[PDB]
Order: sequence, then structure tokens, then C-alpha cells
Amino acid sequence: CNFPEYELPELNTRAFHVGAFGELWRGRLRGAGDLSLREPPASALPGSQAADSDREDAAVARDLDCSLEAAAELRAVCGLDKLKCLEDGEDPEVIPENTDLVTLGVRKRFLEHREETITIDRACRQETFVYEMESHAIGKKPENSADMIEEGELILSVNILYPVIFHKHKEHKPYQTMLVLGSQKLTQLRDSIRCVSDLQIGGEFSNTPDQAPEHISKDLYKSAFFYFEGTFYNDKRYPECRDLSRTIIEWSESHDRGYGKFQTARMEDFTFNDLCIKLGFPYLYCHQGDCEHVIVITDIRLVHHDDCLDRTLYPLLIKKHWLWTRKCFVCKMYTARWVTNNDSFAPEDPCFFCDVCFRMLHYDSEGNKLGEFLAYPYVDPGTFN
Amino acid sequence: KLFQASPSVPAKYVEDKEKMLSRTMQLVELANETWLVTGRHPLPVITAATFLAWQSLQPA
DNA sequence: CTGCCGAAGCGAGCACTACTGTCACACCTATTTTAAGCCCTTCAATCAAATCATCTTTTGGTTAGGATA
Ligand SMILES: [Zn+2]
Ligand SMILES: [Zn+2]
Repeated sequence: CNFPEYELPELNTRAFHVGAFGELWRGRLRGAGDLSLREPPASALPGSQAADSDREDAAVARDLDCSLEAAAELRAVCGLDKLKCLEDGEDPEVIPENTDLVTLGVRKRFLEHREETITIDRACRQETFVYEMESHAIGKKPENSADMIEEGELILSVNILYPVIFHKHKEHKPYQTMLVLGSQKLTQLRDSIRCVSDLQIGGEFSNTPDQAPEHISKDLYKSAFFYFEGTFYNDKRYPECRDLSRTIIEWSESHDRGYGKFQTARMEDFTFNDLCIKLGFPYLYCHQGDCEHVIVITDIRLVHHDDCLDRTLYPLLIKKHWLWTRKCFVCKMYTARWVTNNDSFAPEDPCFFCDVCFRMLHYDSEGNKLGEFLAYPYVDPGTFN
Repeated sequence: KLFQASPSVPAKYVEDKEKMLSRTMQLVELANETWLVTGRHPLPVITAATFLAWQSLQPA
């Protein structure tokens, strides 16, 4: 049955149907209310539990099959005064010395060698994006009723890798993490992508630099498809969209290329609940016909009242890797906007130029072409990352 | 089977067979007149000559 | 009280490589000696592809040579 298990330790899991998995999760939670989106009561010190005692002791007695006095005794025993070694007025910026923790000892070792004038700072720890996009959306609610997450809705964590891979490291990957709902279709995920592959442009305009093409790649081609468990999900909402998967099925199935039989289907025909997908196992998405993306279902879980309940942000970005700007070779500090080939002035081919370093170098006051070269408008993937 | 663009072989390796034969027969003539072939199996010599040709037409 | 001969349907001849009873002679290997070439293993000396350490080229941020707004 749909019983998640590790195919490999902490790397990937077995395949299961998302809808059946969500139904199983709800069946173990429906009626209990632990999957609800309403704020429940929270634990407190025994000196203030009197107000909540009336509402809590009876339920505790019912669930634990103990007496009301036994429930009160358990509540008094399990009070936070027995656990709160830290008072509520203590700042987290200083290590409490009255401790026996090895973890805090290692923390002290880390902090002591970062207090010198050369080392003391409040800079980034190891990354910044995750908390910034968590606190910006965690615990919030939408301004419109139609943008309400359904109670018990599945939350799927999807990692989309960039087209610019390091091709020098293999442990870590360049990717951005998108959160999607089970009921959502793949169309809303595809339309939410802001990859630079949608912004690609071209054309040789060394003679007339001001005649750059009017239409970006997104305005000329709209082909995009997902690929899960051997199924292609190709967009066809627009005439610019083409079923790219037919060429792949023609090429691959004609020979033993190392992959099995595939099937073709439209992009809007399936929701995230209809997928039978693995977790952690990479999958394929493609758009523009040459921009492939690695798709990893990192995590899946039911919605929680403390999560982002605002659907206007969904698909919600939570994590993102960084790409560095491609800067021109003239001033070696400004991000390039043009690329040239066969350039007599440039020391190397290809050479990257910024608008400032491009126009006045390759043209005079009247804009007349100088020297021999070919020029193309350039969009930096490291900028629009 | 290097004279055909079979799917099992990349097209990078396909060459005109005429130049192939010319290069190979002159290579084996070189081998013959240098006493290499006498008293030995010819087949490996022919294979080696086809090798030197096949690398010579595209060392790139 | 027994017996002859017709009617219709059958048929013919022409159109300038499986075993067995023997039998002797093949098959078979006892070793010698070269002269250049042999197949396979099997390790050792040399090599070159890939990986680690460190100098250095450049991409975000701090400093005090350097500046407007
Ligand atoms: Zn892309
Ligand atoms: Zn410039």
C-alpha cells in the first residue's frame, strides 16, 4: 500500500499516490482536530493554569481515562516551572554559564574566537533566505476568502534547479524551493516560474545597437512540460506551445537508450494530488525547449495553523540558491549587458561588455560602427536569478 | 562498419571509404617494405594500419 | 412356367536415403635437435588521469585613501 519507506537512507523514499497518502493522513487526524487551522491552547506555568484548568482537566480525564483529580495532579506535575531553566526575561544573545551542556561548550568555543575587533560582527551565520521568507509569510492569513488554504490540505515542497549548474561540485545544487498545494494544478506552478530562460533574447546588431528584438523568449515560445513517473505533462493553452515530448518519445523509444516507455498528456489534466511521486528522488521539468530543471520533492506534509495560510503568495518560495553576476571585462566590475564575437578590440572571444563600456567603445558620437565586430544584446542569469 | 551513419556509432567517426583504403594500402606498403610483415600474421598489421589511418583523418 | 434384346450411361481416339559382420590400417605417442616467430598468465617499472593544497582573479561587504549629494 501507500506506506512511505526509505529506498535509500536519508536520500530518497518509495513512490506513493499523493491523494491516497493525504487521505491516509487525514483518516488518522480527521475529527481529532490536530490538523485544524484554528489556534489551540498552549502550555503555561502552574501559577496561571487555573483559567485553563476547567477546559483542560475534563478533556484530559476523558482521554487518559483517569479521574479529574488525577488530571489536575498530572497538570501540576507537568508544569513548565519544572522545565524552564531560562526565565522569560533572559536574552538569547549571551551563553548562560550556569550549564553543563557540551553543546553550549562548543557554542562558547565558537563565540570566543569571534569577539576580536577583526572578528566581531553581526553578519550572516550560514544563510539568510530561509528565515527571511519564513517570517515574511509564516503564520499569516490571506486578505481574500478565495485565497484560503483548505484545512488538512497537503503542502508539497518542490526544489527546482537552475539551468546554470556549477559543473564543479556534486554535493550541493543550485535550486529554489517552491511550496505548492495538493489541490493545485501544475499550470499555476509553471506560470509562477521566474527563470531567466523566459527572458532570453538574441540577434546580431553591431551595426544598429538600438534595434534590439522587441519580443523576449516568453513572448515567442511558450512550450513547457513536467515529467513524473514516465509521464509528460505538456502545455498546450497557446499556439506558441508545442508538445515537445513527442520528439523525445520518437528519439528514445527507437533504441535501447536506457529509459523505458513514456506517455504523453496535457499539463492541465492533473493536480498535485493525482501524482504518484517519490520524495527526494529527482524528476524532470522543461521549458523553452532547452531549459531543463531538476525537480526534487523534498518534503510533503499537511497544513498547520502556524504555517503560511495566505494563498496569494503560493507558490511560496522558501529557499533559493545564489548565482553571481556576469560582469564585463572592460571595467571588470559592472554587470554585462552585451556580448561580442570576432571583436578586433576585445582581447578574447567571446567578450562581455556593459552598455556604458559598449556604446562608446564600439561607436562614435554619431553612433557609426567602429572596427570589425559582431554584437548581441545580453541578459545576465546571475542578475535575474 | 565505420562507413555508415548507424545509430550505434556517432556520426563523428564516419569517413569516406576511398581515402580510407588509400591511406591503409600505402601504410601497409610502408609496413611491408620495412620487413615488418615477413614471418608474421598479416591481419594484426592490417588492423594497425587501419588504425593509423582512422586517427590520421581526424586527429582532432 | 422360362428367356431375348433394347436405352442410357461409363469408357476410348483425332484438329494445314539403415544398419551390421570384418580388419587393417589408419588413428595413436615413447624422445632429439634446432631457428625465428607463439597463445595465455603474472608481477614490476613506468606512465598518466583524478584529486587535494595553496596562490591567485574576481564577487559581496568593511576601511579611512577618497568623494558627491
Ligand atoms: Zn528555466
Ligand atoms: Zn561601462
